[PDB]
Order: sequence, then structure tokens, then C-alpha cells
Amino acid sequence: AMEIVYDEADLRRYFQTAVLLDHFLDDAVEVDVDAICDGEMVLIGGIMEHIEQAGVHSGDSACSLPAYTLSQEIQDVMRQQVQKLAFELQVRGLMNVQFAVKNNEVYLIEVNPRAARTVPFVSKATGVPLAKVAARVMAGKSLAEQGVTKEVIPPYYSVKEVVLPFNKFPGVDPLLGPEMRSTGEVMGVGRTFAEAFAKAQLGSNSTMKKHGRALLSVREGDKERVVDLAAKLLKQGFELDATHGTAIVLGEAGINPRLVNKVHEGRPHIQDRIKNGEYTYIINTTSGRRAIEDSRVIRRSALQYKVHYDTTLNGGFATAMALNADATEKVISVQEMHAQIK
Amino acid sequence: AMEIVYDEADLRRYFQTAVLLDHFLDDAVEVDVDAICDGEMVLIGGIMEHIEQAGVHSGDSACSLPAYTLSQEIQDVMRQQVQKLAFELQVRGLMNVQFAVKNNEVYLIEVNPRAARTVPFVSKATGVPLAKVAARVMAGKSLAEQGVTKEVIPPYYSVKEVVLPFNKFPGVDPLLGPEMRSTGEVMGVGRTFAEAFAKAQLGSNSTMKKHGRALLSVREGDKERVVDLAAKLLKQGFELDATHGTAIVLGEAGINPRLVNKVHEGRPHIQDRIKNGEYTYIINTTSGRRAIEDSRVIRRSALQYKVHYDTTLNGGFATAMALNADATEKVISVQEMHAQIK
Ligand SMILES: Nc1ncnc2c1ncn2[C@@H]1O[C@H](COP(=O)(O)OP(=O)(O)O)[C@@H](O)[C@H]1O
Ligand SMILES: Nc1ncnc2c1ncn2[C@@H]1O[C@H](COP(=O)(O)OP(=O)(O)O)[C@@H](O)[C@H]1O
Ligand SMILES: NCCC[C@H](N)C(=O)O
Ligand SMILES: NCCC[C@H](N)C(=O)O
Ligand SMILES: [Cl-]
Ligand SMILES: [Cl-]
Ligand SMILES: [Cl-]
Ligand SMILES: [Cl-]
Ligand SMILES: [K+]
Ligand SMILES: [K+]
Ligand SMILES: [K+]
Ligand SMILES: [K+]
Ligand SMILES: [Mn+2]
Ligand SMILES: [Mn+2]
Repeated sequence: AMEIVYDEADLRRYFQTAVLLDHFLDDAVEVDVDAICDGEMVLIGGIMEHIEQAGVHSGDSACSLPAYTLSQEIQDVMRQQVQKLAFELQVRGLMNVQFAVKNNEVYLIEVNPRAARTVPFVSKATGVPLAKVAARVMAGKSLAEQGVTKEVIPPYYSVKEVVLPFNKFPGVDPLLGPEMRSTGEVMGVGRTFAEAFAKAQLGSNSTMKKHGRALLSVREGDKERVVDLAAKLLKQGFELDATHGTAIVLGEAGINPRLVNKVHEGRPHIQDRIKNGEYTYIINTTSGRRAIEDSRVIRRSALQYKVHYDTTLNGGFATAMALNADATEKVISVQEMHAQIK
Repeated sequence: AMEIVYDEADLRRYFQTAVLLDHFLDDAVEVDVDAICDGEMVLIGGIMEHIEQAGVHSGDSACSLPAYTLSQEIQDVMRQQVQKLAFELQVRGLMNVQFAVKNNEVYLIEVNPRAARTVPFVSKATGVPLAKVAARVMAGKSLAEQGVTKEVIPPYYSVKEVVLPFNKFPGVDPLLGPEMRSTGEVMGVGRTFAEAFAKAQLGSNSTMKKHGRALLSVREGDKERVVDLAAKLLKQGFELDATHGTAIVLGEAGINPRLVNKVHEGRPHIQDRIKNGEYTYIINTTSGRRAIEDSRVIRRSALQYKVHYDTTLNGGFATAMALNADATEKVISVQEMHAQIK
């Protein structure tokens, strides 16, 4: 059971309720790299950029292969580090490495010296059966002997999205965090990231629509980038609702959402509006135990009412991009996918 | 000393800091009627309909001759009532009667069996020198004998607005009530109530602009009608800002102002805005000893920064109507005015 303490008081408050301590890498991109070491060389299976930032468990994060925003440059630094780690720790077969990118800096989060859960997706995505390869390495056949020595970068994007069991446990706050709660995953294949993401999103049973009213209620950190999300939604045809401070931020930028009351503020409030079906999209971000506790009503309603919702700004942007794609437009077989690989 | 108490709490509260008790006619139109009685008959000098509701002292209320909203049927009752009083009281000379109209019902405020401060305005409006006649009547010369027996109804609108000394006493809260504080008055003459109001407004040294951003912050009782007012403002090309509760009501009507913070909510706040000359108009209504003391900065700032502001919704509608008029478009002389009277 992890925790992200924000302040001193927070700390106590934690222990009370409650040991390692790690500085939390706020606003960093999380990445996973799957690889194979045969003692002689390292084979990079895949570099997957997560959509949800570090702090949202990698198992609960949607992710993309190839990276959708990371510079090749910083990806090179990761590949090198993966390499140094592989040789140093004497890996023989699969490994997984998790990093956090912040301010153009690579930070190591952990090393899993075995097959990680990302293995099948990377394999489907790249056409290389890494578990068969790594198993051959284990039994003694080298990467070189098997002919699997060069990293494969596919010509299309593969996006992985997860499914959470929150609807099975209503009393739980359907919020993402450092601890993994998802039961499964799906894969979206597209020409662009928007396209992959849209397939991934639909595949994951998302109720997201291409029109309607969107409710925006974001935390302080999010106040800046929210403006841009709000316009993208505007550009797409949605109308907007916003709670107090979010409305303020949007107002100051020129966006004037319809103001909506928090449960405490009066009626009608969000709960009522959600209950009524006024929304087709909800973007709600939060930060701080207490802040989280209050906003619980939103997610709870959103889930109960089947309204698609994002709890991270990164996810919101990803959702916004997919609005530009059409998941039903084109289909492709795995055989065809793999045949496109040069 | 008069004040309106709203609840049990409030009443002691008063008595504390502090005798007749009278029920307060809320959301009522105040009316003034000047009249002459000689024992034989009653001449109606004029029926004036206040812009500001009962609760804002007549003396500080803007007014209209002829009535701009009241039905003929209701004036008829007041006319009826006045006569009854005159004879009843044995009025010989001038008299004044104040009424309040609630739900199509006429309530009697007071009777002043003497010359009222409205006499000169009525005289000027109607061409009938009420003071001369009444004196004559007082000395023994009947209306009949004077040949002043019919109620004159002007072909033009006559609006009286007042001037308040707030600017000379900064420490004071520039807000209207049951006690009179104005020192003078002005008159506006027009083809329409709007044109008349517009002249009276300009006459009163108002800083009202025909463009800019308006700030709307209104009470509960007003939250409903404010929509129409907001619409007018928008139709006129103003941009709107609203405090929370007001913003909620508008938005719920399709009207999304720019949300703004009270002083206690954040920076920038209203005071700041005002201070920055961000507004050209402010509509601020309040109810309650506290809601009032809490809004004080709005009015003080507004007065101090020379921004035109109205403290009644009625006053705000009038201001709006006047936006459709040109005070400097047409001029007329008292002589012509009177010449127009048949
Ligand atoms: N220092 C950190 N800064 C930001 N996020 C972190 C940090 N440490 C861990 N996390 C978050 O916690 C998650 C799980 O931590 P990790 O060490 O990988 O635990 P696990 O063994 O459960 O897989 C990560 O996937 C990440 O999103
Ligand atoms: N019962 C009432 N309901 C509403 N407003 C009232 C009532 N009584 C007085 N007022 C308001 O207070 C003002 C002053 O009361 P009034 O008896 O006329 O006082 P004054 O002697 O100063 O002229 C009125 O002009 C009116 O707007
Ligand atoms: N990849 C996690 C699922 C995202 C979920 N809609 C949310 O953002 O909370
Ligand atoms: N006739 C009263 C003065 C009007 C002023 N703008 C107010 O509404 O406070
Ligand atoms: Cl794993
Ligand atoms: Cl449950
Ligand atoms: Cl008087
Ligand atoms: Cl003073
Ligand atoms: K993550
Ligand atoms: K692990
Ligand atoms: K009045
Ligand atoms: K009096
Ligand atoms: Mn991990
Ligand atoms: Mn009076």
C-alpha cells in the first residue's frame, strides 16, 4: 500500500493512519522498457511511453509503443541505461526497466529481472515473441545464434489501455494512483497515435461520445494546461461546465464555461447534473488526501452513471486527440500488421 | 431612524445596537401622488411611479410621470383612494399620498396633508403650478373658481433622478434605504420613459457608459430577473462578469458571464478589477445586515473609482432601457412642453 505525502502535516497524518521514503517525481513521464540480455548483448524489446504520469501505477496506465512524446534523444539514454543495468545485474533472459522522465532527466524507478506484464503487448506490437526468445536464451541459445539482435520499431502505433473493476465495488473511489487495481487490458492499433488510442479506448469499453457537455474540475497544477484542453473540446463541439476555481481560470483565459455548483455550494450541483445525464465527458483531477476525499462524489457518480471520465490531464488530452479519429474506420489483422514490419 | 429587519435574530440584533413595527412590503412599487382638495373636490396633481422599490426612501428614488409600468386600473384605485382621504382628513390645500403596490394590491404608506417635495417636479411636468392653486384654494378660491379641475396627462415623459452626497463622506457606504440622504434632484423630459430616464441620468452626473464590461452581483430575490437584465446588457454589446451565485443563475439560462472572485476568494478580485477600471457598469443588489456590510467594498470602490452603479434591479432595468436612447439627440423647452399640453 503506497502513499504520496504532500506536506509535513500530511506525513504525520499518514503515519497515524499508516518505512521507506522516496522523493515523489511530480509531473514526470513514466516509461517501461522490456528487454533481453544473453550475457553478450542486450536486445531492446520495446520502449513504452505511458499516458498517465508517474504516480499512476504502470499496470493501470495506458501506454504507447512507440513513445508518443519522448525525444529519441532521451530514449537513447534509456536504452543505454537498460544496457548497463542488464550487464551489471547479470540478466539472462527478460527484464523490465521503469523510468521517470522529468525536466529532461531520466530517473530509474525500478528493475524487474523477469518477464513483466507488458511482454505480450510488446510481442504483439513488434512481431517478436520475446518470451520464446528469452526462454531460448535461458536454455542456452544466444540472441545472436537465434538471429534476434535488432530492436524492432513498428510502422504503426500500438496503444494499451486497461479495464478497472471499480464497477464491481461501488463503495470504492474510482481513482487512479500508485497501486495497481486493473484486471485486464486491450490493445489499439493505428496509423497515428490518435487512431491507436481511440481503438484502445473503445476496446476498453469506454462510454466516451463525440458530442455533448463536458464537466471540467481540475486541481491547481492542472489549471494552466486545462485551458488548452477546454479549447480542444470547444473546437470539437462540446459545451462546457466547470466548478468554481476552474471556471475562474477558464474565464481569465477567455473561456467561459457554464458554472456548476459543488455539492456544498448549492443546487443544482454536479451530482444532480451527472445523475441527469447532462454530461458525456468528465475531466476531474485532484491532489491531496483531503482534496481527494471531497471530490469523491464526482467519480463515483460518473462511474455509476456511465459517463466517460478521465482523472488525469494527460489522459484527458489523449481522449481529446482520439476525438479526431474513428476507431471503426479501418481494421487490420495481426498477420498484416507483422507483414508491414521491415 | 428606520431599518428593515428580516428575522427574529435580526430584530434583537437591532434592538441591541438600537417603537413601531410594520410589515415590510417586499418587491413592491412605490407611488407618490400629489393632489389638491378644496372641500368640494379633488384635483390630482400627478401620479408618480418610483423606479426603486418601496424600501428605498421616496426622497432618494428616481420617478416617473407619467407612471411607466403601473396599470391604469391600479392608478384608478389610488386615485380613488386619494380622494377618499382628502375629504376624510378635510384637506384644504395640498396633500401627498404614498402608496405601495404589491401583487396588484394597493397599500397605504402615509399621508402628508401638506406640500410635498415633489410639488415642483409635478408642476413643471404638468404645467400646473400646484403651489399657486393650492395657496389660492387655502385663501378661499375654489378649484372650480380657479378653473383647475381636470387632471393633466402630459404627452411626454418626465423623470426625476436624484443626487447623493456620498462622495463628500467617503467613510460612508453609498447605499439606498428607508432614510433619505440625497441633496438635490434633476429632471429629464422625453418622448419615451427611456429617453426621459436617460436625460435624468446624465443630468444627475452619472458616469454610465454605452459600452464596456458590466459586473453583475445580485441577491436571491433578484437572481431570477437579473437574466433579463443580463440579456439587455449583452444585446447592447457589454461583456459580463458575475460573482458565483449570480453566475450560476445566468449560466443556468444560457448566459455564461465571466466568473469573478469576491475579495475573500482570490486575486484578482472584484476590488482589484474595479480599481483597474475594468468595468463601466455595476449592478449590485444585497439583502441582509451582513450581506450588506460584506458588499460595502463594492459600492465604495465603485463610487471611488467613478463607475456607474445601481443598487436596485429596477434601477438597473431603467439604466438599460436608457441605453436605447440619446440624451443629446433632442432638446425641448418648458414652454414648448407646456404648449404641447391639451
Ligand atoms: N519516485 C517516484 N516518483 C513518481 N512515481 C513513482 C515513484 N516511485 C514509484 N512511483 C509510482 O509508483 C508505481 C509503482 O512503483 P514500483 O516501484 O514500480 O512499484 P511495484 O513493484 O508495485 O511495481 C510506479 O509505476 C509509479 O507510477
Ligand atoms: N411598510 C412599508 N413597506 C415598504 N416600504 C416602506 C414601508 N414603510 C415605509 N417604507 C419605505 O420607507 C420610506 C419612509 O417611510 P415614510 O413613512 O414615508 O417615511 P418618511 O416620514 O421619512 O417620509 C417610504 O418612502 C418607503 O419606500
Ligand atoms: N488508464 C486508466 C483508465 C483511465 C480512467 N478513465 C481515468 O483516467 O481515471
Ligand atoms: N435614485 C437613486 C440613485 C441611484 C444609484 N445609482 C443607486 O442605484 O444606488
Ligand atoms: Cl510486471
Ligand atoms: Cl462496494
Ligand atoms: Cl415631502
Ligand atoms: Cl467620511
Ligand atoms: K504511469
Ligand atoms: K515490481
Ligand atoms: K421607492
Ligand atoms: K413624512
Ligand atoms: Mn513497477
Ligand atoms: Mn414619506
